[PDB]
Amino acid sequence: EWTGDNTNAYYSDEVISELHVGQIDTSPYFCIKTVKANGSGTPVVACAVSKQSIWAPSFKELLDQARYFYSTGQSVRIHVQKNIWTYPLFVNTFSANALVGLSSCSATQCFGPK
Amino acid sequence: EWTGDNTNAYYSDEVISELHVGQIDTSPYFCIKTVKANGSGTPVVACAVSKQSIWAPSFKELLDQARYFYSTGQSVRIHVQKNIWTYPLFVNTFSANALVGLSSCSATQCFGPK
Amino acid sequence: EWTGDNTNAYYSDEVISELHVGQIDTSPYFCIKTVKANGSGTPVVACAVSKQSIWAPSFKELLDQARYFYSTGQSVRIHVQKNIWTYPLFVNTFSANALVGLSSCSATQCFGPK
Amino acid sequence: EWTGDNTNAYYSDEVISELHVGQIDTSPYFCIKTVKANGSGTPVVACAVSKQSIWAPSFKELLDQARYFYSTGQSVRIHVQKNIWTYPLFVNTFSANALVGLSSCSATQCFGPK
Amino acid sequence: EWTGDNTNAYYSDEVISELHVGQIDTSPYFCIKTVKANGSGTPVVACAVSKQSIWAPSFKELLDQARYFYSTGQSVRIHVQKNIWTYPLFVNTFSANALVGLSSCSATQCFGPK
Ligand SMILES: CC(=O)N[C@@H]1[C@@H](O)[C@H](O[C@@H]2O[C@H](CO[C@]3(C(=O)O)C[C@H](O)[C@@H](NC(C)=O)[C@H]([C@H](O)[C@H](O)CO)O3)[C@H](O)[C@H](O)[C@H]2O)[C@@H](CO)O[C@H]1O
Ligand SMILES: CC(=O)N[C@@H]1[C@@H](O)[C@H](O[C@@H]2O[C@H](CO[C@]3(C(=O)O)C[C@H](O)[C@@H](NC(C)=O)[C@H]([C@H](O)[C@H](O)CO)O3)[C@H](O)[C@H](O)[C@H]2O)[C@@H](CO)O[C@H]1O
Ligand SMILES: CC(=O)N[C@@H]1[C@@H](O)[C@H](O[C@@H]2O[C@H](CO[C@]3(C(=O)O)C[C@H](O)[C@@H](NC(C)=O)[C@H]([C@H](O)[C@H](O)CO)O3)[C@H](O)[C@H](O)[C@H]2O)[C@@H](CO)O[C@H]1O
Repeated sequence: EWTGDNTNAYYSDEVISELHVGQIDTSPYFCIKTVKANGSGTPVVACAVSKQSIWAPSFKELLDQARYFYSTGQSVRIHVQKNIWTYPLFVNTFSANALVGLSSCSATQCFGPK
Repeated sequence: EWTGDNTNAYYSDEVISELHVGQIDTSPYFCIKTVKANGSGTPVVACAVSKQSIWAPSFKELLDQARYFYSTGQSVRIHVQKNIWTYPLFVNTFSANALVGLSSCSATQCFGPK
Repeated sequence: EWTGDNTNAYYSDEVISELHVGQIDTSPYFCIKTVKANGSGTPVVACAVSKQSIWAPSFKELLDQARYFYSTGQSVRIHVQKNIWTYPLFVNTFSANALVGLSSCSATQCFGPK
Repeated sequence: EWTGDNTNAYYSDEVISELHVGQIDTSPYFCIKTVKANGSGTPVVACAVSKQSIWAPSFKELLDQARYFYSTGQSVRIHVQKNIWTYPLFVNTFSANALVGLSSCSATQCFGPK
Repeated sequence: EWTGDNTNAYYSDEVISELHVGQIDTSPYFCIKTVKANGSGTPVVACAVSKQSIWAPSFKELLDQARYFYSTGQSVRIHVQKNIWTYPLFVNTFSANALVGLSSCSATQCFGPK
């Protein structure tokens, strides 16, 4: 598996606008909300859950990087895999998207799988 | 268990106003005090104890997130579970509330369960 | 044991004015020097030593917390246990106090045991 | 092996201009893009993969250092080992360069092997 | 062993002016360069290697503290042990000094062994 698999989805020119940390079924987790930097479109919500899903190994790296990009407010590309979380109240509050990568979008293009 | 269980309690539009770190019964712990962003009402005190309670797995994530939100002073929703800690002098000093989640808040909503 | 045990000592409204990191007898350690925000009294010195004393579990907290309060210069309550370190040259340079807790302060109180 | 081996390659006076975090084959990874501080030449891309290559042990140290230099915009020397990564879609997105060191640069000389 | 042993060497009123991270013989390492705050004298270079020397246990604490004092530019006392590293190309690039301690310095004194 790879962040850049064509079976994943991504959204460019986004800003991380909200951050939540909690625990579910023995696992610390976090969720982020992102919105287009220019104010268009619909928010993207994605979560990472420790020790859950194939993306578990990168939980700490993604939490650290989400915090970093949240603090700068810079434009980013957010990479997700859809339909991963199944806990129904959790999905309704947040989403079923697993967070699988984060890329800066400084220069003339976003720096990540395209 | 989940941060968002309705048997937990939460308080919206708060700011983390105080932070304490210590040790009890061989466990590092920390506590936070929050107040309404507008200054009204009564403070909320909540603690996390590293190897105690069902929320022990999230100790480091919550410590790191509390420190971040304390440093920015931004508005948050604090999620707690009541009546968890029972060390008598500890409860007098702080509270019996376990910290179980932290959500960033905009002017109109908070990014977390309600 | 507890940070708040009445057999420990504490000093309120102090500023962490100096910070030192080293190693002794296989253990990383750090020490801090604190002074009253108003300049009265005499400075307090306390150290935490990795894998040494009953307070060893909280070494990495405390170190991270001391660094933060050192960086802001804010007024804190420092909690110590006296007469813990016995290495004579070390005590002469620093002190025998073990650092056991750190609490932020407001204009009227500090957020910690007293 | 050593960062400074003459079988590695290095580029002086570069600014870290992009950062990406993801996962591949159960391993967190990150990539950076750097450009000459004066704008000349072509960008350097290098990645570190936490579970892969002889450089795996330094993954966290390099990620933390890359994040710091990215945040300051200071000029650095980037040390790489060429032709390490082999997944074609990964190499085409990023590069085959393994990141093996990062050095600050004085106004006249970079602080690392050359 | 102790940072403050008189068989170690120290240098007061220095500023950490350069920072390098790399890997050697499966071990992450870092090096710093320091110069007198007042611009006089000869620079001091010292390194820490995660898996090597009697000072290995303090690698992470010294890395974090070196990064902190590097970021603030404040004046420090650097404590080293001479003639530790032996790989000739490494020593020629950097030095044989092992980093064994870092102390903050006021105008009058430094908070560390002397
Ligand atoms: C690829 C596609 O579905 N539609 C094409 C447009 O995307 C494209 O117009 C450009 O769109 C750019 C944004 O492209 C992405 C992105 O954010 O990187 C590509 C993503 O694959 C896509 N993600 C998903 C799940 O579909 C994503 C998403 O649709 C939006 O982000 C949601 O708001 O868009 C960018 O905005 C360019 O400025 C814009 O020109 C063109 C190709 O040139 O044709 C469309 O069919
Ligand atoms: C064919 C050839 O060998 N050409 C070289 C010169 O073009 C070049 O000129 C000097 O370059 C200096 C910078 O030196 C490095 C550096 O960045 O530190 C040395 C690196 O080994 C090299 N990296 C490689 C080959 O992978 C790197 C790179 O080649 C470019 O210079 C940077 O994009 O340059 C410095 O800028 C001087 O001002 C300049 O005169 C040097 C560099 O090797 O010597 C010739 O070999
Ligand atoms: C040739 C010689 O050794 N001269 C000595 C003087 O440098 C010195 O004068 C005072 O030095 C003060 C700084 O003292 C230290 C320091 O940095 O804390 C003491 C250290 O032990 C020494 N470290 C060594 C030798 O490894 C260190 C070092 O020499 C300098 O930092 C290098 O620049 O100096 C301070 O600068 C005073 O302003 C000055 O009066 C004294 C004591 O060393 O007499 C001579 O021995």
